[PDB]
Formats: sequence, structure tokens, C-alpha cells
Amino acid sequence: FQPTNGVGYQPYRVVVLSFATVCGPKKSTNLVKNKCVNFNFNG
Amino acid sequence: YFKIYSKHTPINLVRDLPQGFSALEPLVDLPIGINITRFQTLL
Ligand SMILES: *[C@@H]1O[C@H](CO)[C@@H](O)[C@H](O)[C@H]1NC(C)=O
Repeated sequence: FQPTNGVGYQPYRVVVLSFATVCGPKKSTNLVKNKCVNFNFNG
Repeated sequence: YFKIYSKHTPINLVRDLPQGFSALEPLVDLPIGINITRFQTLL
């Protein structure tokens, strides 16, 4: 695991995961009042 | 999802439950996946 090795055979700064207990993060907009709009609140 | 719904009220009697109505409100809602078939009280 030496730092002098080329990034193929050198040590792995590497990891993996599956995406309920947790999910990917929701975005959000401004709360656009009074206009006719499409909306999502909490899904 | 394991659940707890809960309530507090004043009373004045130990030896019977009250002939009066008040609903219980959620405080735990956790997707723990553990089934339940037994329990014991702590006091
Ligand atoms: C709960 O019961 C199901 C069968 O109905 C079983 O497959 C599952 O493994 C049980 N849960 C746990 C935490 O073992």
C-alpha cells in the first residue's frame, strides 16, 4: 500500500454503497405563492 | 416501521381507567424491521 506506486496497483482510496432507512437528497425551490403552479411538498 | 403513539392527562384515581376520551399522538415512527411478539415493563 505504498504512496509511491502508480494509481493502478497503488493502494485504494476506494469505496461503494447502495442508495426506507435512507434515500438520496431532495432539492427545493422558493415557496411561490398566489400564482398557478406545479408543486411538490414532502412528495 | 415500529410506532409509538402517546398521551398525558391529569387524573384523581388509581384503581380504574377513566370513562373519558382522548386520542394518542405519534412520537416514534422508525423502520427498524424487528418484529414484536413479547415485552416487559421497566420500573
Ligand atoms: C420478521 O418476520 C419475517 C417472516 O414473517 C422474517 O422473514 C423476518 O426475518 C423477521 N424479522 C427479523 C428482524 O428477523
